[PDB]
Amino acid sequence: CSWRGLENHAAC
Amino acid sequence: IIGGEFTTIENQPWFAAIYRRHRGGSVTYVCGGSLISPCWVISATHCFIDYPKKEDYIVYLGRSRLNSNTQGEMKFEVENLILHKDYSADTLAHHNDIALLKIRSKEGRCAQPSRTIQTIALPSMYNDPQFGTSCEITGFGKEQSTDYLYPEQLKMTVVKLISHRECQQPHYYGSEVTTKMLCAADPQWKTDSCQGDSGGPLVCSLQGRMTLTGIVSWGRGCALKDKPGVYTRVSHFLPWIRSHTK
Repeated sequence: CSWRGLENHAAC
Repeated sequence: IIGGEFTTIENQPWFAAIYRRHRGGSVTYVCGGSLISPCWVISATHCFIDYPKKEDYIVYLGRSRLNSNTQGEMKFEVENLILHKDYSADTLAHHNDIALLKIRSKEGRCAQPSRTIQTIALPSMYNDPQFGTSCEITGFGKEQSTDYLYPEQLKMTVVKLISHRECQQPHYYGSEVTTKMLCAADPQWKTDSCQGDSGGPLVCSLQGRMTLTGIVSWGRGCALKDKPGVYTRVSHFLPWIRSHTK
């Protein structure tokens, strides 16, 4: 989640 | 964008700033995208995969600033949020990390090309610049991995395309990087896309033409030694883009 790939992810 | 430089949308006028409206009405920045046609913003599926409801999305073109209006910016709803059906994302890599947002303003209009709103050419298929090619990436993503905030101001940097060989090295990404991805990094790893830059353009000049070579997709960390930015290799998705933008 601080990474590209988790933008706008439910978790994160 | 770690390092690199602030820029304005004039310097990446295909850059689409994609936000999501939350229930409660808060609008958060999601990802960058690239206007590849007046109606089409291409971005990364992972940007939307968790919230695939197009209606939640706001796409701005002509936006140089993250949380303030940029004069001449265009706000779009997402008429179609097309995620790549072969998107996958475990562990790290995001495969087929490509999304199309058909954008439509509340006036039912697509992007009107302006000084700040321009399309970016798609690469010709499987036509990518050689490794070591300097390409630009643009986004409102974090300026530092440890940053909590996104920069208010659009940033760009230049990263060099890394060969798949280099990038699949285990100490890079091993087999997480596919031929449908492009790795790019700074040689000093000092600059990179970062969180929030996802979906944004990796633009290379395939000589003569500013070309959406990559879509910021994934990476371990940002501007981390041996951890390039990984970009959806747009030139490997032209059929997909074609088949979805027709």
